Amino acid sequence: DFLLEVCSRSVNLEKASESLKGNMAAFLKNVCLGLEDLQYVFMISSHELFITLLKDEERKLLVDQMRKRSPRVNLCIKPVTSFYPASASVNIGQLEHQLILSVDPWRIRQILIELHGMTSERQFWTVSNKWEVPSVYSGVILGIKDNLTRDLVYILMAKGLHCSTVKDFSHAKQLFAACLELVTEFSPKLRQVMLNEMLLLDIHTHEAGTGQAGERPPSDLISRVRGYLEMRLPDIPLRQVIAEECVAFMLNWRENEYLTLQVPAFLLQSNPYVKLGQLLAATCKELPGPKESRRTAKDLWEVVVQICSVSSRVSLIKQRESTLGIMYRSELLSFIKKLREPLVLTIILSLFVKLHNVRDITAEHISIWPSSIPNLQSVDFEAVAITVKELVRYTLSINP
Amino acid sequence: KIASVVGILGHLASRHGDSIRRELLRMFHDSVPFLLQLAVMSPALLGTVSGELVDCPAVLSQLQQHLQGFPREELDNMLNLAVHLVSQASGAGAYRLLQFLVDTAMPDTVREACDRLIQLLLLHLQKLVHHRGPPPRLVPFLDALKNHVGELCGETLRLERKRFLWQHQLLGLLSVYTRPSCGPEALGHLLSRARSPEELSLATQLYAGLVVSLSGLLPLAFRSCLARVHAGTLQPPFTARFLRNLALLVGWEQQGGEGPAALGAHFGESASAHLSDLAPLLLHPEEEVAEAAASLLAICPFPSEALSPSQLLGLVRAGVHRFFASLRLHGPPGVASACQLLTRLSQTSPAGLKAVLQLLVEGALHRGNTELFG
Amino acid sequence: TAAEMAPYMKRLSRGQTVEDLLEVLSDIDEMSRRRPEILSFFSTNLQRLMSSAEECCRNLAFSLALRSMQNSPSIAAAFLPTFMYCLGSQDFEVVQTALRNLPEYALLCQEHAAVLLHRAFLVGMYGQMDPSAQISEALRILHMEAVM
Repeated sequence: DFLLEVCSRSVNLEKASESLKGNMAAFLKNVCLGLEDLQYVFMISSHELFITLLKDEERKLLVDQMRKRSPRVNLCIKPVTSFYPASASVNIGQLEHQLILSVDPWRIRQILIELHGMTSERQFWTVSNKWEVPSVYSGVILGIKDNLTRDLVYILMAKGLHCSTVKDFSHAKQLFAACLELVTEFSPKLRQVMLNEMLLLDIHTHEAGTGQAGERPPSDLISRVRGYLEMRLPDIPLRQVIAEECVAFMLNWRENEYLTLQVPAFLLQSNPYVKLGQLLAATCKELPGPKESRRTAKDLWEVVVQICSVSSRVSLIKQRESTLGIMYRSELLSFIKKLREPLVLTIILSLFVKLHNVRDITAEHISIWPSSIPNLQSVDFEAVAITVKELVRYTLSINP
Repeated sequence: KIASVVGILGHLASRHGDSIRRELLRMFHDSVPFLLQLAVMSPALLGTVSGELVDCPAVLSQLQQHLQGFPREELDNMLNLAVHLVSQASGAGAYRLLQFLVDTAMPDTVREACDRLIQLLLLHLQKLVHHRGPPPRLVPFLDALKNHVGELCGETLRLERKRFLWQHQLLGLLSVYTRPSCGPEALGHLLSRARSPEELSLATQLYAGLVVSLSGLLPLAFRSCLARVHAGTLQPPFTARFLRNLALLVGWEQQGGEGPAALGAHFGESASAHLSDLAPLLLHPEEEVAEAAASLLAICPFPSEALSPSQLLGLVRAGVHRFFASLRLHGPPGVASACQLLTRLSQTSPAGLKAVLQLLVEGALHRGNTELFG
Repeated sequence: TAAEMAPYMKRLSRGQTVEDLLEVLSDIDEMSRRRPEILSFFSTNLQRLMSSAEECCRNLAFSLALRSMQNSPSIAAAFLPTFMYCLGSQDFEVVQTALRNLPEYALLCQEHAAVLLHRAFLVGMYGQMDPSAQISEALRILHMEAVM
C-alpha cells in the first residue's frame, strides 16, 4: 500500500499524457505478475489507480490469469454406487459392495453384523478373493468358532495388510488396532499375531513417513523390535518378513551395539537374518580398526561367498537351491534391498565388487576382504555379476 | 425334468445351425422363458446375442409389456435367467448389447425393466468377479469388454444423467476382474481424456473404488500414458489434457484436506518417478503440451532420495529453455511455471543452484534470446 | 485355455526377485515352444517385463514377445509404446537390447516402421551408438516387401 500510494501521488492524472500512463500501468501489471500471494494481487487490483489506468477489459483478463496460476481444485473421492433394497439378495449384494469398499473397521463391523443378521449360515470372509491372509495365519484365523468373529478378524487382517501394501498406514493402523482389541478377549495367539503385525506396520509407517529426513526412532519402537527379536515363543505363527524387517530396522538406525553384543546367542543360530545383521554391524563398527576389522570382515566374506556358491549344467539363478549359504541369493538380495544405511550399503558393495573382481572394479573399502578364496569352482560368478549389477542399481536408487 | 432332456437333445441337434435356430427364435419371439431356460447351457444364446439387439424395435417392447402378465415371482426368475445368460453367454457382441441395454433405459415399463436388468447384472457381476477367497471364474461378458475399455471410458466421460454410474461400476468390475489388471489402462484413459474437474473426478472415484482391492495403479498408469506420449500414440490434445489433469491432481493433493488424506493416492510421489519422462515434454513443439508440462513440473515434487545429476541437468536445461521460449512467446505473464520450476531446482543443492544460474545467464547472453533483453 | 494360465499370470505379475521372474518366464517359454497361441494372455505383462533392469529376463521377454507377434500382426501395434520406450529408455542395456531386436520388430510391424527407424537413428545420433547396421538391414528388407 505504500508502493500504491507513491504510485498515486507521482502520476498526476488527467495531465500525465499517454506515455506516463502506459508505462505506469505496465509497471502495475508486472508487479502484479511477481506477487506469489493472490490476496496481494487483489490488493493492487482494488486500487483506484490500477482500475483507472489500464482499461475495463484487461483487468479482468489479468485477474483470471492470476487466479488460474494456483487454482482451487475440488474432486469427489467417494466411489460410484447405484444403490437404488427390494429383495434380500439385492440388499446382500449392496452390503457386500459396501463391505468391500469399506476401510473404517467400525463400519465393517456394522456391515458384517447386519449381513449375518439377514443370512442364515453364509460366511462373509469369502465375498472378495482379493483379500489375502498369509498361509501361516490362515489356519489360526479360520479356527475361530464364532462365525461373525471369524469373518470380522479375517476382514480386518486382510484390509489392514492391503492398506499397508498401498501405503495407507493410518487406516491400516485403525484396522489392526480394532482387530487386536477384538482378539484380546478370546485368543492369546491372535493377540500375539496382531501384535507382530502391528509392530511390522509401525516399522513400515516410521520408515515411510517418520523417517525419510533423518530423525531417530522414538525409542519405544526400538524396544518393541528388541522384544520381538528376543521373543522365543514357539506356538505363535511367525512370518520371517517381520524378523527380516526388524533386523533391517536395526541396521538402518545404526544400532550396532545391540546387533553385535546385546543379541542373544540362540537367535544367531536360528535366524540367518540376525546372523547377517550382526556380521554387517560388526564389520561396520570396526572400520577405523586396521586389523580388528579383518576378524569380522572375513566371516562376512565366507558367509556371503557361501551364499553365492553352487554345490552341484547348474546355475544359481536358474535353480535358486544347491547354495551353500544360510540364505538363498534371492533372500539376501531382498534383505539388502530392505537396507538404506549408506555405510552398510557401501560395505556390501565393496564385498560384492571384491567377489566380482576375482574372476577390475575399485569400491572403497576393498582391502578389508580376503583375496584368496576356498572353493572357487563352486562360486557362480554369473550370479555374482547379476547380484552386483542389481545391487549397484538399488544403491543408486537409494542415493543417485 | 423333460425340459432338461429336450434341451440336452436340442444342444446336440443344433450342430452348425446358424440360420435355422435364429429363424426359430425370430418366429418364437413374434408370439420365451422356455427357450431362455434351455438356452443357458447352449451356445445358441451366444449366437442370438448379436441378433437380440438388432431385432429389439418398440413393437417388440410393447409385446413384451403385453406379455408381462406373468406373476412377479416368475418375472424375477426370468430376470435372473436374463442376467445369468448375459453374464455367462455373451461372447463378442457384448459391447453392442450393452450399449443397447443402457440406451434402452434412458414405454416406461420397458425402461424400468431395463434399469432393473442393468442393476441386477452389475450385482451379479460383482458376485462373479470376486468371490471364493481354486481357479478364478471366467466371465464371458467381461472377457469381451477388455477390448472395449477405451470406448467404455469415453462413454463414462460423457457424464449423462444415469449411464455413467453404471459404466463406471462396470469399469471398476472390469479392472478388478482382469488378471493382467486393465485398471491402470482405464485410469490412463480417464486422465488423458478428462476436460473438467467433474470429468477428472471419475478417475479419482475409480481409483478410490480400486485401491481397496488393487495395488500400484498410478505408477503403471503413468508409465503407460507416458509410453504412449513418447511414441506416436496419444495425439497432442490428449497429451496436454493428461498433463494438465495430472497437474490438477498433484495440486489438489498439495492443498490437502480430508480429500487427499482419505484417498491416499500419492499422486505427487508417483509422478515424481517420471521426471525423466516429463522433462523432454517442456521441449515439445506444441505450445499447449509444453505449457501443461511446465505447469505440472512447477508443482510436481522431486524424488525423495535426491535428483540424479543427469536428471537435474536435464531438468535445468529444459527449464531454462521453457523460460526463454515462454518469455519470447507469451512475455512476462507466461513465465510463471518455468520460474517456479527453476526456483525449486535451484534450492535442491548448491550444484543445482550453480547449474540454474549458469544456464540462465548463458541463455540470456546467447546470440538467441538477446533481443528479449535489448 | 485361459484358466490354466492364471497361476502363471500371478507368478509373472508378482515376481519380485530375478529368480522367480526368470523361472516363470522360462516355464512360459517351453510351453510357448509347444503351444505358441498361449502368449496372447501374457501380452501386457511381457510389455511390462520388456524394459526390465537386468539382462536375462529382459532378453527372454523380447524373445517371447517377438514369438507372440510372429503369429498375429495385429499384436504388433500394441507393442509400439513399450518398444519406443525401450529405445528411448535411460537404461543403456534396454536401449541396446531394443536395437538388437529392431529389424525383427520393424519387419513384424511395418505400419509404424518410419517412426521406429527414425527413433533408432535419433537414439544412435544423439547417443553414442551405431544402429546403422540394424537400420540398414531393416530398410533393405522393408524395401524388399515394398517392391512386391
